[PDB]
Amino acid sequence: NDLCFTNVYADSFVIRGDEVRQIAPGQTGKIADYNYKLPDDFTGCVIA
Amino acid sequence: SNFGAISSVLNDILSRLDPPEAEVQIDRLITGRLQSLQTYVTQQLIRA
Amino acid sequence: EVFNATRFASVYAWNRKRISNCVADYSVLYNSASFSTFKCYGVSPTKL
Ligand SMILES: *[C@@H]1O[C@H](CO)[C@@H](O)[C@H](O)[C@H]1NC(C)=O
Repeated sequence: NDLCFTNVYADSFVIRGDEVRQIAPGQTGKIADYNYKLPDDFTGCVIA
Repeated sequence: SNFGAISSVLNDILSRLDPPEAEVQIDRLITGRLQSLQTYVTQQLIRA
Repeated sequence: EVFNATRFASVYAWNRKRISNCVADYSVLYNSASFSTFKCYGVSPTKL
């Protein structure tokens, strides 16, 4: 609440619920290998 | 010496760990070898 | 099959076999398995 930001974008989807560990910067499996991938140097928050 | 790393020869460390992990190992090796170089240079200066 | 082996007995049963002479496309492990957890202390699966 004490910072001013640039280029803030959001992302929405629904997953099976056991792959909620695969939305981390550096993971393995067919969601972060075939569907959605985060950069290693991530700055932002995942909310589930 | 591996200065606390899992191994010594850079090629291996690179050839065993992903970049995000590599970071740790690599950095430690760097610090160790940098210190060795620094000590050598200072000794050389004195002897000079 | 040693994963499809209904033989995971117990602690004081921890039979360990020398698997040898494989070429296992480890991909299988992190791909054609979905074997839920994969904590891999040491090497990264990508270069496994
Ligand atoms: C053997 O394990 C795989 C997953 O590793 C599974 O797809 C398959 O159904 C299993 N076989 C039997 C007979 O349950």
